[PDB]
Amino acid sequence: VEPVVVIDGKGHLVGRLASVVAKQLLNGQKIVVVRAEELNISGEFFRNKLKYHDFLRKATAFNKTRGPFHFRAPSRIFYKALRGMVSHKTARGKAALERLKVFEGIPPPYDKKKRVVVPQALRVLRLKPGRKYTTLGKLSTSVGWKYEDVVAKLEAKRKVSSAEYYAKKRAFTKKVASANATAAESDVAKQLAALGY
Amino acid sequence: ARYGATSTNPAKSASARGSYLRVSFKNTRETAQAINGWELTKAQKYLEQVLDHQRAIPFRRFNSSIGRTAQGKEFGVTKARWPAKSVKFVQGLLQNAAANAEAKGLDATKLYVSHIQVNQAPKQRRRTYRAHGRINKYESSPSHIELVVTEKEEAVAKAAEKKVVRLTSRQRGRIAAQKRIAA
Amino acid sequence: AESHRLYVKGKHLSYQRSKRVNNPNVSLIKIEGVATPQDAQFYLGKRIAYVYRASKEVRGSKIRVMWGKVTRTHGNSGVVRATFRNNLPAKTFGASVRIFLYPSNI
Amino acid sequence: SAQKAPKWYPSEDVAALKKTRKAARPQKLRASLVPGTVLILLAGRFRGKRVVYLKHLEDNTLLISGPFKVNGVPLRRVNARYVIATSTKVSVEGVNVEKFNVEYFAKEEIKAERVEDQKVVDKALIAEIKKTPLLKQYLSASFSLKNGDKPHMLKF
Amino acid sequence: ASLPHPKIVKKHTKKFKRHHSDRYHRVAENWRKQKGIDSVVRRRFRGNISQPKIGYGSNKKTKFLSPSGHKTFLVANVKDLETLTMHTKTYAAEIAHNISAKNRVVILARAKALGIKVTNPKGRLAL
RNA sequence: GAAAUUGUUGAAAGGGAAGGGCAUUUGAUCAGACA
RNA sequence: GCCCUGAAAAUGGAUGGCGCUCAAGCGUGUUACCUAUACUCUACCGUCAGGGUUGAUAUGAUGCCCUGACGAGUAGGCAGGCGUGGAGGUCAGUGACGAAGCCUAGACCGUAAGGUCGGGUCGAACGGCCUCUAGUGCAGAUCUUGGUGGUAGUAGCAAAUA
RNA sequence: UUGGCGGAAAGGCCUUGGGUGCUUGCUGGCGAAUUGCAAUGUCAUUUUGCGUGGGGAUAAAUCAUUUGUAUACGACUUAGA
Repeated sequence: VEPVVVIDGKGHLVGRLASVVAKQLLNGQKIVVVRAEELNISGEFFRNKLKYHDFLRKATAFNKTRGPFHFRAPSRIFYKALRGMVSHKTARGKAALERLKVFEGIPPPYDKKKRVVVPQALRVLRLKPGRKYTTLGKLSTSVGWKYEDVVAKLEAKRKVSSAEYYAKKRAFTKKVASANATAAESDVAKQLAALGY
Repeated sequence: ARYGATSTNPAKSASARGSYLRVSFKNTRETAQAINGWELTKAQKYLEQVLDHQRAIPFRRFNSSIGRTAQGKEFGVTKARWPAKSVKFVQGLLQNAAANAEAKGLDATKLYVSHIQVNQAPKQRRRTYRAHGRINKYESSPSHIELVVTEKEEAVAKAAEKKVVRLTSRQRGRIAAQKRIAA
Repeated sequence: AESHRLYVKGKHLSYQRSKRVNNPNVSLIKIEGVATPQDAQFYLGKRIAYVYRASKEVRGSKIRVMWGKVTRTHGNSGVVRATFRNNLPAKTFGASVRIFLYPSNI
Repeated sequence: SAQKAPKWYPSEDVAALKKTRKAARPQKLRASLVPGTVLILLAGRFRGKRVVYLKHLEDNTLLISGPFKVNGVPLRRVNARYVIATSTKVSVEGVNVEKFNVEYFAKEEIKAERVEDQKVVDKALIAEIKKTPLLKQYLSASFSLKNGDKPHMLKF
Repeated sequence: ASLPHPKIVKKHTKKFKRHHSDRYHRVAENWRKQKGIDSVVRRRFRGNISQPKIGYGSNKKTKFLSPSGHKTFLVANVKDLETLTMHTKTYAAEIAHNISAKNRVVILARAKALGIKVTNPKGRLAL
């Protein structure tokens, strides 16, 4: 439906979002995932830290440099979950992975574009109120990611610029609605309302 | 006569052969490939520079466990050698082909090695004495060497074919409307 | 106008297949806007055309077209089964494909 | 003798075809195709154009007109399966369609006599087209599908 | 101008090759059945080559027919060719490979005068 | 004057084998029939 | 009932993996959907069985036609065929205007064993059919003889003072 | 063309001034056919090549020689108009 779909990773589950994206990638839809540091994982923080430590100790015995690579960035942790949901060893599965871009925070030009969410992947819409959840940014920092403060500083600067843009847009939208309200009480306004418009 | 597979004009070419020459076939093949396509006088100076260890012959196929040298940087390789015995037989055959081109009446400043071929000759057999009273072979690997030089020519070709194309009944009408409507 | 589209865009998902065995003679097509087998019933019998670009000039154009048709529905999410005159090259998994409105029954 | 012989030669007498019980009956058009209905052509050179349905010819095809003055579609013959019948209705009970038949469209530039037949038929439609407002501009606009349009729920 | 025939169906157009015929040079291409106790071809494991069987037999009406619609009949001389004068719509004459160049010119000349189709009319011609 | 094997030329492919089966794309090549 | 303690083994790892927590877990229920060489229908091949058909002026009565059912398989048995050397008969067969052989991601026919054609090479004999005959068909036997590879321009060509 | 902002991968965004084209906001006048009943009916950008002509730019590396802070061989570190 769109050339490039930009998904906001905040408030989503790493597994339910990856399965959604993996199916979209195989169907030939380009997907860009932003704000991967705000992804949520069901279960408490100590659960997910222990699970990553179990994964962390898995390595080739005779050469650690050719074993499983334990990536620490939140973007790559989400990528690892998505990579195992796609037949990445085939030519078809490799072409699907070149249709995906995952970033921490909201990068350039994808910051000036519309961001969407996946309703069947929000933490608020899938988890029972009271269940404990973990933030991917905090979990990544505890396992060796050293760019949490850099992203948080850049994200705070981006929100200030976007707030100024919204103030201009909100003021312009109110001016548009005033002219659209004056467009009422006319002949073309009442004829449109008869046809459901 | 009856050389290898060539694709050049025989009226502007000169050739020479060497058969049952007692030189290494693997070393001669690398020497022959080093001057394939080279200009005749350019290849003669290059072969002479091999004897002085100023330039090397890149070993590309028969090169297992060959020591490294800095002189292979020109050819983009790391393993090269100086097959002096192979060069002398090759350069001894290049001057024979150059003499054949002069007899035919070709210009020596436009000659280049358009074809060169080295293939195995019948082996000469000796024997070795090993431990515990065993005898193994000590065979030679001689070579058959042939090469052709050719004059370089300009004005390659033009006007190849006609490229017949089939058309449908309905699509031609709007092509006739490409000029009816537009320019 | 700005748009001259008289067709609906589709996506070649995969062949009709089991877990480990596939049948290239039948292709699965996902038509956008369709999410139920009841809505997919309207598109039964509609003509399918795959537009791709070639290198050699054939008849004054570098575009070759492979034709097909919708045969039946597949699953509960509006996916439909398709059989073409020649089977799709299986490299078009996820490529856009065109489903026309003719033969029309409206 | 490279090959000896075939011991029996098949007969080259062609048998006659059996009596085929497949007599042809006239076409039964769908109920949405009543003469005077505004049609949308899906295939051909006037794809997306909106025409007026006039007559059902004997070769299972439909006789249509633009009118030619409105959108440039003359008296033409189209197949019923490449046509979407809309709901807009124009009374065709003032038209001389019975003259046109299957042999009328014979191949044998544009022949001169059929030009005035187009002008004598369109005058009987543009008189009633001007009755309903915005129909003439509607008939001169090409139909097209936009983003988000779903033909399985679009009322035509 | 052959007789009217039904559509020709082969049911198999690929050649039946031996197992490991592309693996070893000593194994020929002419089909041989696997007699091994552990052979995956004899046990019909999927993903392997197919074995010839009587189910692949061509239709009896269309059997032995060329794509032109005739049956190939070898012809060595004029007398052999004159056995198909009343059967031009069912059989097509084929010149043997060992016929001399001058003897074929008579054969094409006689076949043209009798309306017999020759499947190889270009063999050994001084064009 | 065959095969193993080797050279040259031409074509194609190649991210820890190669080769095979079904299906199609692309390229190459071949065939059929003019009432 | 579920969960937890009890519950400790050695390369790094296994609900198949990713992952999943009002589950994508567990118990249970309602439907919809995915498709095996299975079932149903149709075509074709073969087999088996039951039948029809010697009337003359045409070619096969081990032939033609109709109908029904059936089709896995090692050891093994039987049947019908393909191919090779030689022999009797026949085609008043092919051939120095090129026989046999060989090469040919060139073509055709047969389910297959194979047969045939075009092109290249080649230089003196060879084939179809009806029968007879056998020293008659190879991928293996640490097979026999002969030839050739990878390893490989590698190991190495260093005792006896130069 | 004026001005401003944007460095996370900015390579984009906002805005001033006029020039020019279109306008379906409304009312008209002609032109379409024969592409003959459907045949994507061509409408992308990707690199490279090649010619016209509108600007700009006027080098290095390697081998060889040499050095020993290096070194099995390559490599490394130096030097020499």
